[PDB]
Amino acid sequence: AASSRAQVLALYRAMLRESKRFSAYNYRTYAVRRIRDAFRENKNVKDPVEIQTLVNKAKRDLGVIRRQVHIGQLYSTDKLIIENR
Amino acid sequence: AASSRAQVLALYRAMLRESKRFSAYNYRTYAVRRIRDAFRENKNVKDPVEIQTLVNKAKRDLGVIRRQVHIGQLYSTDKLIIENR
Amino acid sequence: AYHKKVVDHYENPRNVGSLDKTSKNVGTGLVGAPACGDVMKLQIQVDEKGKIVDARFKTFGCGSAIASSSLATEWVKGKTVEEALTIKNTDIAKELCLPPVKLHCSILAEDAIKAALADYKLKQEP
Amino acid sequence: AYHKKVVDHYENPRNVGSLDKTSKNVGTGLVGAPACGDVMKLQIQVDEKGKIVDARFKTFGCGSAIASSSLATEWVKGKTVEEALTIKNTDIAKELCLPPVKLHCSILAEDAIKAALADYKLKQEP
Amino acid sequence: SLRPLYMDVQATTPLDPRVLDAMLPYLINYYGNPHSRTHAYGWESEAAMERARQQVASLIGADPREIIFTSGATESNNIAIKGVARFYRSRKKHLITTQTEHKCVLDSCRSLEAEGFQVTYLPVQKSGIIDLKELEAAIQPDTSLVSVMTVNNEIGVKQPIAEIGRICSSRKVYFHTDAAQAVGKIPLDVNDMKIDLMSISGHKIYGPKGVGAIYIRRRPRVRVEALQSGGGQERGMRSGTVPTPLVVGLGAACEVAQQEMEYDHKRISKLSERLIQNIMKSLPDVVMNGDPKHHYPGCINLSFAYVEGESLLMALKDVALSSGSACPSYVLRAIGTDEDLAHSSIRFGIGRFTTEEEVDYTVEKCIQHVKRLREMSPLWEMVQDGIDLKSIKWT
Amino acid sequence: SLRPLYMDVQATTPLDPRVLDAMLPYLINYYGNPHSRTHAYGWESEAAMERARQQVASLIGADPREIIFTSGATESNNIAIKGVARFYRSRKKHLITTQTEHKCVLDSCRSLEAEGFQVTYLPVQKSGIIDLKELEAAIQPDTSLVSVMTVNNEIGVKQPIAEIGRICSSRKVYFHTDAAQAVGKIPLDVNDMKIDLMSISGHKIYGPKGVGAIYIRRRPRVRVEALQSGGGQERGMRSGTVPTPLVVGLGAACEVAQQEMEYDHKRISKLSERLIQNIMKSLPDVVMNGDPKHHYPGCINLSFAYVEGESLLMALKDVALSSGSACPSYVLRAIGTDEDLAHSSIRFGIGRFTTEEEVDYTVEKCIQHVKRLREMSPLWEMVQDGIDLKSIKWT
Amino acid sequence: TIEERVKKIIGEQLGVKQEEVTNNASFVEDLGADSLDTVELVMALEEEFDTEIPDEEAEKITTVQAAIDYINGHQ
Amino acid sequence: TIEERVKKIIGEQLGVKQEEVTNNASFVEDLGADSLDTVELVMALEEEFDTEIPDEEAEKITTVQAAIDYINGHQ
Ligand SMILES: *P(=O)(O)OCC(C)(C)[C@@H](O)C(=O)NCCC(=O)NCCSC(=O)CCCCCCCCCCC
Ligand SMILES: *P(=O)(O)OCC(C)(C)[C@@H](O)C(=O)NCCC(=O)NCCSC(=O)CCCCCCCCCCC
Ligand SMILES: O=C(O)CN(CCN(CC(=O)O)CC(=O)O)CC(=O)O
Ligand SMILES: O=C(O)CN(CCN(CC(=O)O)CC(=O)O)CC(=O)O
Ligand SMILES: *Cc1c(COP(=O)(O)O)cnc(C)c1O
Ligand SMILES: *Cc1c(COP(=O)(O)O)cnc(C)c1O
Repeated sequence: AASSRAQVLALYRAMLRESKRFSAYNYRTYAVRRIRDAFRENKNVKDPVEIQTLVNKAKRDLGVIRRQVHIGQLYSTDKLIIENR
Repeated sequence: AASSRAQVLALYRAMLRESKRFSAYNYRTYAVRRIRDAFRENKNVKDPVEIQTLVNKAKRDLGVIRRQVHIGQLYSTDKLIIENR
Repeated sequence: AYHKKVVDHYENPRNVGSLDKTSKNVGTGLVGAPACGDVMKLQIQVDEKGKIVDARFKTFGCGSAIASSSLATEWVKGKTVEEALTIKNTDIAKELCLPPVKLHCSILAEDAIKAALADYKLKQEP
Repeated sequence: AYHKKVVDHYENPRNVGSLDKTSKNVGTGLVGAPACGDVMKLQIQVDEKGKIVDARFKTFGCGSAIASSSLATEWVKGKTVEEALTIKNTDIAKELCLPPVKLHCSILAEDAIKAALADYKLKQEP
Repeated sequence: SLRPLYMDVQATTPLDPRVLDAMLPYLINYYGNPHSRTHAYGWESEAAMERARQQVASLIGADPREIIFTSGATESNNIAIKGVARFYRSRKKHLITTQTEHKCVLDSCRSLEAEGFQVTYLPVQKSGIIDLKELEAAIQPDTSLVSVMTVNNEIGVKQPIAEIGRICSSRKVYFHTDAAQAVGKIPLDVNDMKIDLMSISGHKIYGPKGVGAIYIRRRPRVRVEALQSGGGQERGMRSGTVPTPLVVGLGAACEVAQQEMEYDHKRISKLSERLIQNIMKSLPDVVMNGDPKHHYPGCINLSFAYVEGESLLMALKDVALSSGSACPSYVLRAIGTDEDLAHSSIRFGIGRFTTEEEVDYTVEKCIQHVKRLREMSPLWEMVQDGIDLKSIKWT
Repeated sequence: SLRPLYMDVQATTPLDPRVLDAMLPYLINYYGNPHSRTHAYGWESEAAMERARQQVASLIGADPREIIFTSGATESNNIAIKGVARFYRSRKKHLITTQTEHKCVLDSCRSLEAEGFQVTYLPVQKSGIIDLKELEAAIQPDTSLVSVMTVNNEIGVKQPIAEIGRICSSRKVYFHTDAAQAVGKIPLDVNDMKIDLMSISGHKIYGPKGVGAIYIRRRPRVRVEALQSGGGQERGMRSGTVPTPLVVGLGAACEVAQQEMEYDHKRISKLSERLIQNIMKSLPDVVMNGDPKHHYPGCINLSFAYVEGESLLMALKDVALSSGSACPSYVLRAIGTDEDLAHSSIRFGIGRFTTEEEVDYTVEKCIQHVKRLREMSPLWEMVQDGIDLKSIKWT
Repeated sequence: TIEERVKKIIGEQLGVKQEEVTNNASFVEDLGADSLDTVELVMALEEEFDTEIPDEEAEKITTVQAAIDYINGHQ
Repeated sequence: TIEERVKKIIGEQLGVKQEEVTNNASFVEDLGADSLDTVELVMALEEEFDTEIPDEEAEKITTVQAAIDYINGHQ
């Protein structure tokens, strides 16, 4: 049987690492914040079926992040004024 | 000054090699055929300015092919019936 | 056209053909019209005890018409003439999972059964 | 708002301010209305030979209004009163490349020049 | 060069990456016409269209059969207003709306007045909210439709949609709401709110431009005369080819919004309070347009006295904002704003992807440039010298 | 499992990769509203919209000011037909169209007949082509509009658009053509053809679904009453938010088609001749619907006697095709096709990406399955036994 | 601003005064971190020192001094 | 079906009967190829023999035997 905690902590690192590669400021900052907030919000779920559902949703969203980071790199643009100062 | 013939033959190889990586049968077969037909159609242009325009268009289309091959790999689907037999 | 159950009657055809219309033990039903897009020919062969021992069909029509008439042809075999008279359009539709826009196909297939049985019955009066 | 020439008068302001309305050598023009979104104050200082030697402005209005009035204020300096009377709304618009929807800004700026010159002229009669 | 911050979400939103991800397969290999009934390209496209229909229905509490896809909330507003008016025109010729509705509702009503219909444009209070008792009084025996928007696109104020539904249901008058700025933002439930028709825009909820939907209640059955003639797509209510990739994007945006609404509202509320409080504690004579007690926090409309709004937008050269904006403002006039202050109002939008750093930058620049433009303003100079502007004879 | 070949381009086309490449920046970072006038997101989106407008105009020989963006050719057809009829209704109440037009033109005309307008539905010849002299005779003093489509979506036959323009221009009657199946396929020039209005669909020319355009001539000025009420976008002719990514895709599809039209027509002509000739030399009783002398080669409509068309489509399980299709057929009825043969017709589409291998596979499967379905057909059995079907009393 | 920028990172990440970030302290047992925090803390050290910390090394970085030691040993 | 599948590829690509594809033949001087053809021919050899032929090697493959020799020397 797979370890839910190991999947969860591996997915957390992977999703945060991949989200930091978003070229666009608003997708990058949102994805990192949202991932941090969602895993913390769901920290104390105890039902193994519900945990599994959340893990499966995270795996789906990691696929979305990977593809959309790549697409955003192929069609990138200039940085925002606040990324300078 | 750049060699128009060297640009042209390098671009021809690169465009054909990249087009062969299209995952979708109809884009792959069209791109390879269209590239072969367009370079042959324009073989006997002699005006260096017109040649340069055609080379610049080819460089633009090579960027399109590279990006659209990658996008088509990220969102690929099953092959067509005729790719079997 | 899409339903696996309907397409099966075309991809895996059974009982397509003809019987001898001159036989006193054959009933032929020909129903529908070319201008309406659906014509079904159903023939039955009846033994001397009144049991339907064989049947054949040909149909011009959409996949659901072919499946409805093909299923009717399978279903009449082994039935007496009186039994086959009780096959209903609604049983054919249920078996094939026909949507409402194709229910007329199961009605025509029932009409084909009854026309074949009626033709056979006409032949027995002498 | 977008044109480099218009934005320059805000990002690099010049001659914004006030002159002494009590001076016999100052003309003050105040034109427009707050309810219409554009109010221009233009003041000129005239020497004893009739040459405009300084000018100041304040404007409530869109970028094109600020640029039109700012440009008017620059342009009156060094001109005689009679010369400044010939500055036209169309010259201001041309210099700033104003689109037609902002041409009213160059008209109000010309009105501000003339109101300031008229105020100065009133003061010289004694 | 470096790009400005986007603080203009009521005009349009970026696509959510989850929405573009859902759309891409339909732009690459699932390109079939959802109305092609005889092959797998059609079947797969139809199935994606019907899944998206269920996603829209789930967000608003509807049955999927009540969801009709359109090209945008503009089209949905035209269908609801002209479609109901024309259907019941044999017996009913009066419609009610408000003075602060979006231009597509107002101009649809104007077009019907030229068709011989009677339209009451209700006034609103200074809060921006309608008077429910004035609405009740305006309903006539031949009133066919009341249309009142859920969230205002310029000032962000929330109309009492459930209470209006109570009024309309009890009188058997159809109730339409333009929910383009509310859908996926605040809770909407068509049965609890007693809504008969609702307009939805995909590009106001992180979905693609060019798509929307109209909810048309099926029980009790609401009847609408279709406006776009054709082969009868969308149950005869909106003929034309349903654009599979766009409706997939709309359904995905609705499902994402259903999941993110509470999180976004908490986050956007905090950023909105921060923006309003930090501007107001640092500048005098700043007024919020619209009642903060009945207001969606992501749309903030402020007036900066003595500064004209377009010049402030020019000064805030690295922030994308808008002024006297429809997603001299007629909405500001309708809430009784002085005409000069209405020339001094700016709209700030805070959305799903806005950061605290963007809010703080915008606040800091607004404070700096309001002070700068006041130092350039003859109206500020006059008030600083104790002059009453209301005593000047202008022009 | 493995996917079927797409041979259904008259229903919709895949996106050209060059078109999706042009659209993607607007789905990712250039997401501004083209109507936002005060910031760079708006400026860049407006500029992309205006570039796309010029690309559409260049393909048809128009001025960009004459191009209005819409959600599709369905909407464009409604605007042209209802918009002209309603504008000139004080003086003109008669419109002319044909019996083989797309459903949006026919149903727009039906809706106007219920509004009290008179409509002549011209018949066509057995070729599918109208009789120019019958058109000339049908024009009345109060005729406001003639609408005739450039290429038919079911049978592919080309109407004499330039000759109709001559007739209409000379009588000061506005001429609209639904060019959805012709644009980027055959040459179109609005001045040489004397066209006053033209409908364009992006998804029939390798562009995205959900977008189209209408050409409205500005000199001599053609007047149209707008149908979609709102804030006055698109010169007051089509209010609502112009969907920047979709119009970028439409302009890119038009520019690519302008460059590829001659190459595609040569290639598609050869494949079309191959398909028709190889089916006809291998099967008896196959008839082409529509005159091959005035026909766009990418749309091939054949009847297979004694086989019903839907069963043939089912049999051709790995080819995506269509039957009695609008992009018992009313077009086949109008060209005088026997009702039973009209139940026996299939539409094959050949487009920019179709390969010779796909054509050959389709031909081989069609030959095999027409023979199979004839061996299952009671009508084929009867004719093989020398029975005249026209002598049977059916039902 | 020695490589005990490590202490600044740990204190910032875990909301602990620089005074309480002692070399001997365990993130979990002594500074109140959970394992979501320690994933983030490792990534913050990767970012600050432009270094990659793979899983088998990250699992050993459980104290302030282990963090200090790792970064000193990787330039 | 020895590695003189090379001759079959050359003949197919250049429209030349197998009889005229002699080991000594230059693609250009002897078999009527232009340089678009020879780009395509090199790619066709890469495809048929699952081998990569980079530019400095492709420039030397100008005769039938040079093609044969290259493919034999690369498995
Ligand atoms: P550590 O303290 O030893 O352990 C921490 C964990 C969470 C593993 C521990 O507390 C635990 O096991 N809790 C049990 C409950 C649980 O596992 N919760 C986590 C389930 S997974 C989850 O919640 C993922 C939610 C996904 C959010 C993604 C948002 C993406 C947005 C992208 C947009 C483009
Ligand atoms: P070789 O025989 O020594 O020399 C061959 C060449 C062509 C180099 C020689 O004949 C020559 O120099 N000719 C001079 C004219 C010339 O250079 N013509 C080529 C110009 S480049 C060109 O024509 C490119 C056209 C691009 C077509 C791309 C189509 C892409 C489609 C993709 C869709 C997704
Ligand atoms: O993790 C985040 O929240 C976002 N970024 C930092 C965002 N930056 C912008 C930038 O790095 O250019 C913030 C800023 O400079 O405003 C991480 C990363 O760069 O990979
Ligand atoms: O170059 C081409 O024209 C296309 N293909 C071959 C197309 N194939 C399909 C396939 O390889 O699966 C043709 C086919 O099998 O019908 C080259 C490649 O595979 O890289
Ligand atoms: C944006 C908006 C609309 C128009 O929606 P589109 O999808 O752009 O046609 C209608 N009403 C309101 C309140 C809006 O904000
Ligand atoms: C497809 C088509 C239409 C409708 O176009 P949409 O863009 O799908 O609304 C209209 N006319 C013809 C001839 C068509 O083929």
